[PDB]
Amino acid sequence: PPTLWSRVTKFGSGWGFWVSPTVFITTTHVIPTSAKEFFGEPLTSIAIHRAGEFTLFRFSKKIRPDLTGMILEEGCPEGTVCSVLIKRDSGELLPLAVRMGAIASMRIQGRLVHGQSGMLLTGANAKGMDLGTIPGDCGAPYVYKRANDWVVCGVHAAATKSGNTVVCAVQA
Amino acid sequence: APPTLWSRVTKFGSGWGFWVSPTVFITTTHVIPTSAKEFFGEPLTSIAIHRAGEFTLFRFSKKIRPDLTGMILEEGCPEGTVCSVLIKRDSGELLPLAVRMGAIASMRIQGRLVHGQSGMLLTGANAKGMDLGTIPGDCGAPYVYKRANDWVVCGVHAAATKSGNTVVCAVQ
Ligand SMILES: CNCc1cccc(Cl)c1
Repeated sequence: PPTLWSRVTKFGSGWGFWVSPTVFITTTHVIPTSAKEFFGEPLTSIAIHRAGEFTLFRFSKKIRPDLTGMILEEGCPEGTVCSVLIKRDSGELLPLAVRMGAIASMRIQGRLVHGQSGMLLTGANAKGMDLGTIPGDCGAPYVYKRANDWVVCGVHAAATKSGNTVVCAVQA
Repeated sequence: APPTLWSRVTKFGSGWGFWVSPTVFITTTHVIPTSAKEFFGEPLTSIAIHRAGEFTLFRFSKKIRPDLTGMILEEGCPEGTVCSVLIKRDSGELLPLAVRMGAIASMRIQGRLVHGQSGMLLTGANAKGMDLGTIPGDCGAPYVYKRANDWVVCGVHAAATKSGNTVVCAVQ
């Protein structure tokens, strides 16, 4: 049985997530701007749907036939605790709990980012402990368990260097 | 978590243990093979075993791990401390699970009576199972945290509840 973690894939300047054998999601700003193929498939044959910082790829053949299709939703109810599935180039896996809030345009460092706001639940500092996000983590998925079903509801877009606030980019 | 801490995490019996120094190895009592008379090629004869419930410390009369520096072992940590549990999973994947620590507790978990420092996972809200939580093969994994300039070890993994949200650290 393939774990959720096998779906998290290094991509461009960050990461993305296999929803099904043909559907891959990522953060718009990590996608290469010079490319003729992705994952060995010509761009000719890839449908790209971009909505702000959320991008969905639909391939015309099965790239990951080992996977079953997962539920993808447009964000989650306010107050849902998601996990952000962060992979690091050390080989570390860092699932971090995030309390999700409203859809909003928020001021994060310099910039306006639109998506579902969240607050990390790992406490005061990261302190140099594995407890917060870094810039290279963009495109990591937000997931939660609902009855028996895993749900993916967006991708990591931005975070304040001051610890607390993250933005999850969502579909549509 | 730093490479030197992962280097100390050792496959042992039905779980793990942890090298505090070149001569001192800690583990959870229930993962030790019951018939074993030799450890790291040394007879029992040559080892000082200190057992307190589900905490076991092995002190060797020679240096088994001379590559290592001795580090600090404490008797649990203050309430509110966020620790990492250093868990190794199928394929050089490294899972430093975030846990908020609480009080010393006595519990009944699936007809075992367990005594140690309780904690709650900070990985997600319904953490049951291998992607966001602990599995029985994780017993003996160390609980560590960073204090100013230093890292500390403060116990080893002993148990988790049926729900997976509560864990117990065995302490010296
Ligand atoms: C059920 N939601 C989790 C949570 C996290 C942090 C604070 C509160 Cl009020 C609730």
